[PDB]
Amino acid sequence: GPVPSRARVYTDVNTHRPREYWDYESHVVEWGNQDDYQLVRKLGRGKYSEVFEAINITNNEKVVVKILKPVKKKKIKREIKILENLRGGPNIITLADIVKDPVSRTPALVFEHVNNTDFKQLYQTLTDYDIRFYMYEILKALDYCHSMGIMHRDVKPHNVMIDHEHRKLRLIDWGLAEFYHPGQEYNVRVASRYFKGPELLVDYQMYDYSLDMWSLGCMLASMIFRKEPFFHGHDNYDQLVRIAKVLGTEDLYDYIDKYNIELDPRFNDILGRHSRKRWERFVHSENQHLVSPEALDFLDKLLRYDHQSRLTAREAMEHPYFYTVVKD
Ligand SMILES: N#C/C(=C\c1ccc(O)c([N+](=O)[O-])c1)C(=O)Nc1nnc(Br)s1
Repeated sequence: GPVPSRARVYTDVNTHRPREYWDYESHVVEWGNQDDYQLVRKLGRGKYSEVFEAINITNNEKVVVKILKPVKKKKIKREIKILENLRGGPNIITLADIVKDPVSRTPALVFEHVNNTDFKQLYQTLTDYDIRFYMYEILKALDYCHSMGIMHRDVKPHNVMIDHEHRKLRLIDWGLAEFYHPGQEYNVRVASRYFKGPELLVDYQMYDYSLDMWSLGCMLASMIFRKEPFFHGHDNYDQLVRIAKVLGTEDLYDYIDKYNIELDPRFNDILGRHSRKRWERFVHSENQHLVSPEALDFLDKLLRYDHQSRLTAREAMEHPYFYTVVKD
């Protein structure tokens, strides 16, 4: 069978936390007053919720209301419990309230409002300094949730809110987040295609926080190289091929061999043989201002097939890539 894997950090966080911390199914939602919030405008719709700008009329503060679509009590309470567990952590979106929506017959999560800069505008305008700064801010959030026994499992630009005016960043949409329990097999149908780690694409279920670092590397690659998304697979199979055309097939085989994973035989006539490439080949005159030796080495250390070999969030924050970023 497949060789087991454990996280190299924060392995036992949920073991030594009380059961109530990770046993989200037993969590008792403390409900607020649904009439406290008047919806102002629909901000977006996902697979699992609709998101509204709202005013909390009790404090006259803008908030954001995420009305969940119907899905099972555990997945709702999973997100709720995780948000409550992480509340107050660096750059974690703050769950302010939970109300019962009377129309959807579902929970509505109330969050702090982040005046988020247009995502298109941000990718087009972020400087080298800004990318490092915000990467560091994301790493704070990721190290925090990882240190709290939680993997986000959906790290992607759309889940990173940035109020660029205040240089404020929030990691949002914890609806896919899970508690990391050593030895637990997880759903590999997480993350958006372009940010799925190799572990997901080869159906290796015993993954951990390091999944988020792959996704984070995909974001970093897309930013410094100005290629959105960086690994642009047409489906989950082509996604792995796109990755193998950069990281090479020999290390992909090393990876699946280490974990006694077998590729889907459908890869046999689409995968091919690929050398590992040097990151410099993605540098060109339109992205070179965003590229440095530090950027490439940092990216190189995030985008490993082997989830056990990627930088942890904490190690990532040690990287010389961030030496230039002003520390508060
Ligand atoms: N989407 C969104 C927003 C917040 C949010 C918070 C937690 C959360 O879990 C989710 N989620 O799941 O999609 C979303 C938001 O605040 N969007 C805005 N767009 N313009 C302005 Br101004 S705010």
